[PDB]
Amino acid sequence: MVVALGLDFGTSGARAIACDFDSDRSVSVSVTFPKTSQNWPQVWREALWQLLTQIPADWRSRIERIAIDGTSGTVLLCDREGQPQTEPLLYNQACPIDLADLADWVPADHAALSSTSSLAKLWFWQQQFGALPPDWQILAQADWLSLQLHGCSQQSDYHNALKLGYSPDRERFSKNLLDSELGALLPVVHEPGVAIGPILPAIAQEFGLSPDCQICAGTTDSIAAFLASGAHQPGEAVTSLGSTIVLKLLSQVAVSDRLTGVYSHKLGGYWLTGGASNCGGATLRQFFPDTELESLSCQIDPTKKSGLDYYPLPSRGERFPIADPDRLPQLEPRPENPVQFLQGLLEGLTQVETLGYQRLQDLGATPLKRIWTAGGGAKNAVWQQLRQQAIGVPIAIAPNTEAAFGTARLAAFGLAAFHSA
Ligand SMILES: O=C(CO)[C@H](O)[C@H](O)CO
Ligand SMILES: O=C(CO)[C@H](O)[C@H](O)CO
Repeated sequence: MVVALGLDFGTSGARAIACDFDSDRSVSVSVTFPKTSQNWPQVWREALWQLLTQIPADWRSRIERIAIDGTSGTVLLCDREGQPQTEPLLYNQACPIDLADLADWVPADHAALSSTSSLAKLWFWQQQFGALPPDWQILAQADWLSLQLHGCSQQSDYHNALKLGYSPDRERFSKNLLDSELGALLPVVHEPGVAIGPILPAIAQEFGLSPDCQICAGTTDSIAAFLASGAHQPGEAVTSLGSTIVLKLLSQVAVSDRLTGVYSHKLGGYWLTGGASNCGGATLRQFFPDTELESLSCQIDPTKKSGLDYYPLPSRGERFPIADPDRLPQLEPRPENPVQFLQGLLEGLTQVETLGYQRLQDLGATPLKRIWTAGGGAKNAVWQQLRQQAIGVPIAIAPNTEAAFGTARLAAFGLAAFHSA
């Protein structure tokens, strides 16, 4: 019944989606980020006000809850007032630090043990600033942007906080990390979806929002994209068939594998696990454009195996399901008819998804029940036939894939659906 606002801040831009879930009606507005900037916080915040502005007044007067998802790993170093004291470290930027320095702050093989993690970037900043002031704070993109709305400093969610060192399984930072030099900069971690506080009165009156509107705890954009699908039962999974095949499986058990980068986000009483293969649509685009890809797909009969057996790597190295930094793209033997060649490629990608989900299950995750598909290859029915014959479960196109929609659902209902009974 709630009318909720989902704010999505991703890699290339930002999208706002407001939904009346009672009548199931929505409105969506967009803003495109520059290719690069000199003041990214300014870009993000201006994008925030711009998004709020593009939303109709009749909608804004009825928004009761707001949630924000941001890119994972994009952090900001700020004072007490939330003002950036240096350039933000982006999601894709790595830091040349020694992970052994973070050994006594998180358990072994923790997800925060990565050169691109928020914790590694915090330690990074600590190195060049020498001594970070105790009254300062580190804030993920979503954290900072929501801070622009509710004004409560040092507030984050246990999705963004995971790679900062948070342990969602025991729902805490280690006492070693809390009593460390970085502990004073750490945020208070809440569950994604819960109310942090009311919206700032000035902001509410300025943008014609209700002064009783609640600003909720945020999440990451990939998780929000998963939330867009609506899947909330263990064994349900979302497959993203984009440039790279990305699997996300909902399970009752947290599974992990550091060699393949597999970890688990907490999701209510459940866990969202998954992985990412280097194979994907990019390998297909190496041979055919999209139009030719379709033109050939319409001639493929998935019932009869091509006989070919490819591993559709586009380049050097494979992460998931099996880790091999020196594995070759096996796109041989390439045959006569490009139709059966494309069929072979599709069979390869199919095997990638299959081995992926089966491997996820083998690590202890809840057995697969069904697949919701997103990305460019989602509409490919032949590919879907190969997949749904190889996996063993029903496969359908995800009703919604927009991160902003999943974030709007996060604002409206939180993670309440992700519990036993
Ligand atoms: O750049 C992005 C990733 O898609 C943002 O989510 C933006 O909303 C674009 O739609
Ligand atoms: O948040 C991120 C973690 O790599 C990326 O920006 C990506 O957009 C995820 O969907």
